[PDB]
Amino acid sequence: DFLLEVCSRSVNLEKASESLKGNMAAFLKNVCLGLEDLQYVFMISSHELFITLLKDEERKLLVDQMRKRSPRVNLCIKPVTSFYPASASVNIGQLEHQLILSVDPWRIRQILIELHGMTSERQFWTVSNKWEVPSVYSGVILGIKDNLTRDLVYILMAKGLHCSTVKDFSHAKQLFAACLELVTEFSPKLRQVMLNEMLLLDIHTHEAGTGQAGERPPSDLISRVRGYLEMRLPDIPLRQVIAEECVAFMLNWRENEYLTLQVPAFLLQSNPYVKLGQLLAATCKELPGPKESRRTAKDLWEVVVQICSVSSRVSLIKQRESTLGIMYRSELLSFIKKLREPLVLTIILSLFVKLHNVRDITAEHISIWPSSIPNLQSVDFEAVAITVKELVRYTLSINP
Amino acid sequence: FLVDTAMPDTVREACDRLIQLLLLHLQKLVHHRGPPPRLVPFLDALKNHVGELCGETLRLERKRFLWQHQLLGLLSVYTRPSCGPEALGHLLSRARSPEELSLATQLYAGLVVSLSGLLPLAFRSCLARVHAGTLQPPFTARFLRNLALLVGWEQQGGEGPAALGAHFGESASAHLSDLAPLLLHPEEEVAEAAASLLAICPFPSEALSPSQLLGLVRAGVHRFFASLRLHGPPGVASACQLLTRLSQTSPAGLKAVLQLLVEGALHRGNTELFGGQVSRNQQEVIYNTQSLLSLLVHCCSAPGCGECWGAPILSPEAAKAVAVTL
Repeated sequence: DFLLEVCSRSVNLEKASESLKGNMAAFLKNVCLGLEDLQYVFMISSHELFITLLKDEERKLLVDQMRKRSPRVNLCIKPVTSFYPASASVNIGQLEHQLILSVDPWRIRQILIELHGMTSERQFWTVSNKWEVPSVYSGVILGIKDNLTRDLVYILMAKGLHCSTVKDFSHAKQLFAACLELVTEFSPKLRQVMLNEMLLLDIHTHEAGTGQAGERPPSDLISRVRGYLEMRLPDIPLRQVIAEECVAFMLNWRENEYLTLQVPAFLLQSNPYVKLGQLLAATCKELPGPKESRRTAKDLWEVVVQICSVSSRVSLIKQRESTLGIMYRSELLSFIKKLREPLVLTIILSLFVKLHNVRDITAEHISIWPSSIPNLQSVDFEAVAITVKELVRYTLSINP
Repeated sequence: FLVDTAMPDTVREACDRLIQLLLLHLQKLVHHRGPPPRLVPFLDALKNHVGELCGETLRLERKRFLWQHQLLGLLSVYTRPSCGPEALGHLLSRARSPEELSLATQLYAGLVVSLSGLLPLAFRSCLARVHAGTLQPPFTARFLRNLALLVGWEQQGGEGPAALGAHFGESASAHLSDLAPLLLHPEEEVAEAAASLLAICPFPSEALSPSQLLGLVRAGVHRFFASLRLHGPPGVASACQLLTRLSQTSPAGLKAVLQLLVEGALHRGNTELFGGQVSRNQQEVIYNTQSLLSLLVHCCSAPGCGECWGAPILSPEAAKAVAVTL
């Protein structure tokens, strides 16, 4: 308004000739053109001087072309539905279609209750094959005596996992919490399955939204991961991917003291993933030391080389079996592909570059791995070339 | 024929009941027995016509469009190559109004409960068609501006994008390299559509590759300079926003954009816009120079009430780089 008052007090209209009128109009137009907030465009737009100089038809084109600079958009997000309930069958089908489109757990529970009431014994978990469940958990999820409870638990599981897939973790959290609170009454094994599923979903959520900018977890996710890594519970069915992401997160945030010292002894014998996490943590914490680092770099070397070895034409990629390693080659590649930490990534690149140098390529801490290897014939140099190519592509994806 | 004969009123109602019960039955089939998949010969003759199918649904008539849309949802859920991305790409690159484009959001909302990764494949597929001779330029422009509307609508987060939950911005960001050559594409409408997508489309979360960063920067300055040569100060904001967004990326990108903007300003091209020697109106020269110098000040000035009249401090290093380039 100081600009516009100065403009008005200095223009001296009806005697300013055409040149000054045009130049003042241009200045006002182009001081609108750069305005980031349209309300200010509105300021000069309402001003009497603005209306006075230019014309009665370019002001409208100006205001509309500044409105389309940041247009407001309204769109229908709700799915189409040809709902119109005459017969029992049409009612059943329309309600099952809604069951498909429903993602809030309470609406699903309502539609499942009404369908089980209207029908006699038909299950409604199978009204869509696109609903998936891990096979280690299908057997337990089908052991509930109540049909409606089993159906609701299944549909909640499937919708929560598929939501976790599409990175819409709010819905997954809601659905999973509903299932967990519903299953606390009758089945402790299903409660433990739900606990692990919440743990994995929270880890995924943190690393998707809560991280991505370098903020510490609230330290209870770390405690939950720690408790999950020390269950010692044989009856509970487990997914190895939950443990894999536990170790991947745990090694993402440099907490190498626990994996090096506080890890239970039996876990290293049991889970190869925890063992690899410990080895990377130990070989990353000792980088300052020329000699102390070698004590862990040595077993990291041997573990990785027999990982890429072939026991007995045979190829590691073509067969994927006959390997001496405790960990699969593609599983090792995936486990690495959940690491975004730069120090561990460069350690791993030096590990596979030195391995690809024997039969050069230089990758930072390249003098830390030993040179002489046992069973040089057993390792697959073509497999290591493939693994190093994929590994370097992933590393140039994380930090381009 | 059936849809034409659902719109003798008794025969109309007969066809209407037929198509509704047929949709109920197909929906039971495509989604059941959760074992080899069932076969629906009816749908298996439709995958060749899914694109044609989309066209009918995009006519947005009174009642046929609803049936066709549920048909597309069912077909997509059925087809093992998951034709859902193909349907979404057709809806995106064919819609012409916000209401038609609402169909694509409706379709994805119906899909995301059964299908996953449809935005990456839809774009990975749409931009793949783009890098070829198909998808005549108006169609690609329609796809690009519908994507621009999608990312803008998602950015102004309310209840809509909160519930749809697409991540349009990310799933268009991972294709910034594929969008970049289009800013050199000859026909102006595709170029501006790509630029206006880019200005608002977020850069990848990790970083921009030096090849990506530099190609984006060159494309942005070319758009900015060409945007200006044809539109002038009003029509460059897109590029400018992008350039400014590029110039705050990192000191490498800042120095690259400042050096390339200063060099392109002083090349034998982009010199007659600023009174360069080898008659032109002066007024346009002052205001072209206004846009270029405002961009430079935006790129140069430090981002981020500091009193009501104060002004942001120009950084020393940006002016140092402008100095050495000069």
